[PDB]
Amino acid sequence: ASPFRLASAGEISEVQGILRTAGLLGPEKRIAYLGVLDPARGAGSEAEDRRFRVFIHDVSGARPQEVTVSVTNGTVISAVELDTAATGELPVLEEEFEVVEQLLATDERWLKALAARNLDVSKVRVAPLSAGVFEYAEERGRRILRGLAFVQDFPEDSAWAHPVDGLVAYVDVVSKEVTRVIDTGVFPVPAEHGNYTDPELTGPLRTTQKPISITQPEGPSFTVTGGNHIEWEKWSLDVGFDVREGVVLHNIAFRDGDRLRPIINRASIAEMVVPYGDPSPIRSWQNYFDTGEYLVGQYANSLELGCDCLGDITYLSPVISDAFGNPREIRNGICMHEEDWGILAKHSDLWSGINYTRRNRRMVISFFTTIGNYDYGFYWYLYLDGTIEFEAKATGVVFTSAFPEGGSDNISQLAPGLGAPFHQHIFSARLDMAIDGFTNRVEEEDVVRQTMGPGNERGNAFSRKRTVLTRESEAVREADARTGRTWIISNPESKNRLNEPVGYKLHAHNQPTLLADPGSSIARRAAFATKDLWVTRYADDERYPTGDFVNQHSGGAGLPSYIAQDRDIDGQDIVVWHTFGLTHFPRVEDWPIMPVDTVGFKLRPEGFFDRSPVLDVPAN
Amino acid sequence: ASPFRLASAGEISEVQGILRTAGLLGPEKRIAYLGVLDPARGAGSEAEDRRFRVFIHDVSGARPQEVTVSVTNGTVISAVELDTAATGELPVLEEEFEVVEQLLATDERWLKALAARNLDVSKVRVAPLSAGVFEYAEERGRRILRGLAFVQDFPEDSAWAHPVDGLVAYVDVVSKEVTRVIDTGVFPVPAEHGNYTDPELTGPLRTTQKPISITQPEGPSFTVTGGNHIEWEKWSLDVGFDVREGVVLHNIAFRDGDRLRPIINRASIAEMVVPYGDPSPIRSWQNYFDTGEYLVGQYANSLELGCDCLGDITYLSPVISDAFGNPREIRNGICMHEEDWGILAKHSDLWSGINYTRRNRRMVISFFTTIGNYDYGFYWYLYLDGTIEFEAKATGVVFTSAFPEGGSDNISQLAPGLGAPFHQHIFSARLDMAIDGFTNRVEEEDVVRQTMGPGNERGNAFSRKRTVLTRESEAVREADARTGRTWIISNPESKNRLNEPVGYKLHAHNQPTLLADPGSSIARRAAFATKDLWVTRYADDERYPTGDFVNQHSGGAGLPSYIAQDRDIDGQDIVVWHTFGLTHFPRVEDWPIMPVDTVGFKLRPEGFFDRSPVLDVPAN
Ligand SMILES: O=CCc1ccccc1
Ligand SMILES: O=CCc1ccccc1
Ligand SMILES: [Cu+2]
Ligand SMILES: [Cu+2]
Ligand code: NA
Ligand code: NA
Repeated sequence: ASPFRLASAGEISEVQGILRTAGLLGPEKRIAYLGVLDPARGAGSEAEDRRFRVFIHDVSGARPQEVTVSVTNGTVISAVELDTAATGELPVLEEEFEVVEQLLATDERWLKALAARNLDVSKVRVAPLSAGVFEYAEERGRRILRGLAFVQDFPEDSAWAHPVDGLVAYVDVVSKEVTRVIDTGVFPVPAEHGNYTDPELTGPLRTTQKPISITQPEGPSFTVTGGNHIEWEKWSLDVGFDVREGVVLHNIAFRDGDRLRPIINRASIAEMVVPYGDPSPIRSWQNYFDTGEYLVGQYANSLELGCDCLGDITYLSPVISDAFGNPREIRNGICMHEEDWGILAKHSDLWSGINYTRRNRRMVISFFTTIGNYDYGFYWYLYLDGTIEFEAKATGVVFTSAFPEGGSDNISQLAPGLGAPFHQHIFSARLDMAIDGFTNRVEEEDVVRQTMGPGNERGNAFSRKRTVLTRESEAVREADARTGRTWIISNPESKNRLNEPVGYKLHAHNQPTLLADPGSSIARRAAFATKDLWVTRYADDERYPTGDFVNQHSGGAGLPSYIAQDRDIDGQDIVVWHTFGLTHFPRVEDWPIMPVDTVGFKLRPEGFFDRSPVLDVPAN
Repeated sequence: ASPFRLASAGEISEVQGILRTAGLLGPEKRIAYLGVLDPARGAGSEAEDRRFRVFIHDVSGARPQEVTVSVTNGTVISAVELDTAATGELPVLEEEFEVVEQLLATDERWLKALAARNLDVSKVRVAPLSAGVFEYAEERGRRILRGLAFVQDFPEDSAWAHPVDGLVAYVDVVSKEVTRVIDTGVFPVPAEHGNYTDPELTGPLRTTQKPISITQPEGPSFTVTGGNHIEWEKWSLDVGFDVREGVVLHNIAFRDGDRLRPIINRASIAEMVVPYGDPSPIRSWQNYFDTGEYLVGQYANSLELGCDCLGDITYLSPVISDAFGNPREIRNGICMHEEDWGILAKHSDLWSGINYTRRNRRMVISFFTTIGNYDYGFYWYLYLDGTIEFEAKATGVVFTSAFPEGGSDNISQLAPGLGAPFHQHIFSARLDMAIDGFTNRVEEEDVVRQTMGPGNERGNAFSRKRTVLTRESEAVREADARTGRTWIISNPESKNRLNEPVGYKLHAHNQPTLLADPGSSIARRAAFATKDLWVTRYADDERYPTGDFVNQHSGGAGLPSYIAQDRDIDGQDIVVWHTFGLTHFPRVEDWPIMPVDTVGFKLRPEGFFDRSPVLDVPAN
């Protein structure tokens, strides 16, 4: 009966029925996004209203619509036509992936470029890449994809090893028109294959690895009820799934004694952007918002027992809508399991004679998505001791180019003739906090160094300082690894037994933020990425750090516009937005398939409990 | 037959026999350190000479000696008397732990302080704390310990919950004399107990945790030969053990094809210091060099199957010398096992139709040491993909004090009346590199941001810059998280197939370095801790970043004196010294026993291989 339950196939079908009857799902309509809306603040009525938000695209040139539907009442609640030149285009459709290649295959300019390189059109794959917003006035209000070409020598060939450099095309995917073909020069197509399953490349497979068996002879320690409600080692939460964001965590709480204490109301990765650092006009426009433009949840993989998730796995199979409103199951799309995590606490005491050891464990909730060449695993971890951690695992195939003869300052050489442009992978975590309830505040904590002198005669003292962020206009913060900077989210109205406000400390990895020039298109469209930490006052419609319609939006929406309201955040319902990412200078070892690299953040209790919360863990 | 084999009990016994016969092990002598010496550079003779270094203390006031012995030839090679006022005192002896408490228990000044607090002398434990070097001229050349008192209410009581603040004493442990008793005022002894095994404190133990079984039905994938030689998934190395440093890794190499490629010649944690940040004269002198003053390897725990190390565990039981030269086995002192480590690489390709997933694993080598209230686990990890990682796990009981009425800028309150002074845990890793051999160099790599303009019209480009460190005087480097700073160790004479020098990249955690005032005693004695990275030219006698005799040494020895030689390090036999640590502001959740916190570093291949080295890993 939970309002945070996953969408069902029947709910999807009812939504389609409602849209159809209203005249909103004609044969030229496509659903570009469908997702359930969270309950509004003040769900204490239990007047459950399951509401869905829908973005409806029109393949015939008519204006798209944003529609809110109530499956509970069977009505359309609102339906607005969108001026996409103003508010941005709808996310890319899966069915548009193929359209770029097919439109180019008949264009005489495209064929002339390929013929000059002696490339058979039937072998040339064209990547469907989001356009961004640059200097081409004719693209305003048109639905544009850009195309970069890769040669497949045979149908099982990895095309990424054969980029066609010096060539790019722009396609209006609604009017079905090739607006520009730009050929800046011929580059050799790199010839080596990158087929990581070819025995000629792998050599004989290792015969030395022996199996690691992980079993739980009595079953797992967590329980799932109502489909998506988890109880594990005093943790309680609901696992949601949204086609744009992927796995979403709701109602994260910890049972401390007889009392259920909230910690986080909603946690998600609300955006992720991959900006490229190559100034070549072939690629200098290239910035993919995997979450906002492509929707990472709709590309979630089906996870295989023993290969993707090892041990005693409980799966969730979330349901999403296809372009026509039909329900589709992502079978085994979410893995859940607990893992041993080494030593939790240990002490051998010289004076009492007591030897004490306890083991740690963590609950893992994860999914894996594939968007073109990239593959990303999203991992949420809950530990016995109250720690919450997020980890992104980046793998797949790096995006390639030619390596220019005579080298490059912005591209790594991976193989003869083959390059990999520098780029970043930048994530935005949206943490709707509820530390013991909704009256929360954020403090910036810095280490303080002290000078030798009176009161510090031996020059050993050091301290810390905490600065309360009181208004949104001062709540845009930068990392400072040197001063050990962290941020504490506390509840000034909830004190622990020492009469200090309860809190959680955010520990960042302090990786570089957005490197692009502050005057660039990408710095305006991904403004969230230029700073490590933002705090806003909660509001229903402030969901994404980039705004609702990221595709071809000209910039400024999202966080910079929210914080301009300068709302009070000192002991209020607040949301923490944390930017974190990887700066990727590709190495030879990343080729022809990338070993996983990771980045993340974590939150640890900071006087939330009255003492260690793991005193009641038994010996193994 | 390996010269890197662990010391045997027979070797220890022969060393004792040799010292005895030479007149160097009389009844008033104590062995304060005994360890095998690594082979000198140029072991290509195989003229194996097992040599041992010994520090010999004299409990009667005679000068201690440093002695080098050859078990291979059965002779004393050299024996030097030490002027400890000049070169420093010998490390603390285990048998001196009890002496501080016993000398104080008869001192009238100590008894007067305790009587004023109504404390029964028989209940008062006195921690044996290293003295450092401060303003007390009478301590120069005397062997001093300082004492801080803790009350045990009964023999199984945790004394740490009952610190006796405002009282400290200094003891000359050779002449058996209490030199000073300082009573700065009475503080209430905190009354709450901290007995983490008391049911009244733990409550009923959890009954919800279900077992995780980790087995290897076919055995582990690694092999151990010659006692301590490891072969695992193309890795090769020898596991050494030294009573001062603990686990030492020798000859780390990777089998790439038919060729054994060196990477690291010797890896160890060569020093670790815990400076305290409380300016109270009771504690402002407090800085423990766990490695240099106490010798962390001699306090290694015996690790229990199922509790400390879980899975298919292979143990090493290293042998050390007791104070009289007898061999003592540390049973099950080192755990070795492989662990599953999630996804190694994954891609589902839209164009080839190939779905690819491989799992990662890591080889774990670990030990756990206990020095007083602190417990530390040292973990070395080898991954399938060439990554080497170190992780320190800090746990145990925090060092306590009274919490002053009216608060403190330098102490955290843990319980009513009970405080925990701020401190750091700072480690020094000594990495004797051998990237494809001994001609190595270090480059500092920074991200470079570029301005929008000609050649970068869209303002998206970014780059990187590498600076070669050519002489020791420029090879003292600071972290810069903001510019993504890392360090690359390469071999300019060994190129990969793209004609670039092979290399490994050091990724630091960029935590704060030593916070103390640069003019402080601790900043001079732990100079290594003030900077993140040092590079020296290799030399046999340059083993520790603090010098050979850390106890009561007045400062300057070690790294600052080494680098003053300003030797060439551009393509030479070099050693990387990396400083890393935790800055610990204790939280309520750290009490009464600390959940593990971690810090570390890692090294990843940087064009060392000609492509991903894990293409030959099979599917699970
Ligand atoms: O992440 C988006 C870049 C991309 C998208 C689709 C195919 C290839 C590359
Ligand atoms: O790490 C050394 C501090 C210490 C040493 C021995 C007993 C208690 C505390
Ligand atoms: Cu990347
Ligand atoms: Cu600590
Ligand atoms: Na909130
Ligand atoms: Na070296």
